[PDB]
Amino acid sequence: EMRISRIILXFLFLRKK
Repeated sequence: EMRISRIILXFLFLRKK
């Protein structure tokens, strides 16, 4: 598990939203 392959989502939609 990585949060640098999820923050990378966790900053994606996290951007979008």
